[PDB]
Amino acid sequence: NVKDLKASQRVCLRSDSYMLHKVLENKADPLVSLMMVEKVPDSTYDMVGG
Amino acid sequence: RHLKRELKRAQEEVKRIQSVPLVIGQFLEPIDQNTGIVSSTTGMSYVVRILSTLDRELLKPSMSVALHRHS
Repeated sequence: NVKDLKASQRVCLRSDSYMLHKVLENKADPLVSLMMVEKVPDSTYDMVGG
Repeated sequence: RHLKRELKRAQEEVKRIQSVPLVIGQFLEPIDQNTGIVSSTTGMSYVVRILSTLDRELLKPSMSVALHRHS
């Protein structure tokens, strides 16, 4: 269906008419990738103490 | 028992598709054990079936791979 498909899902195609076949396991989403390249490690109130 | 001999003989035949010439791709990432994702050195990505009885342990870490030109 076209209901299955939504924002930025990497999709399969069969080269002939390029017919869409299946959604791929992996998604590509832009907001996760900018927070990943800055690189800030998780912290806690116990680490701050001082 | 006679079918163990013919599986050998019938498996020599798929091995004979490997031939000069070949075009080089690079195994990007798996998605199944009977299909994976390659990226040809032509600039095109493809989603192609893997040939039976090949090492599934060595494909996964990005490695060079051979493709048959006309498919």
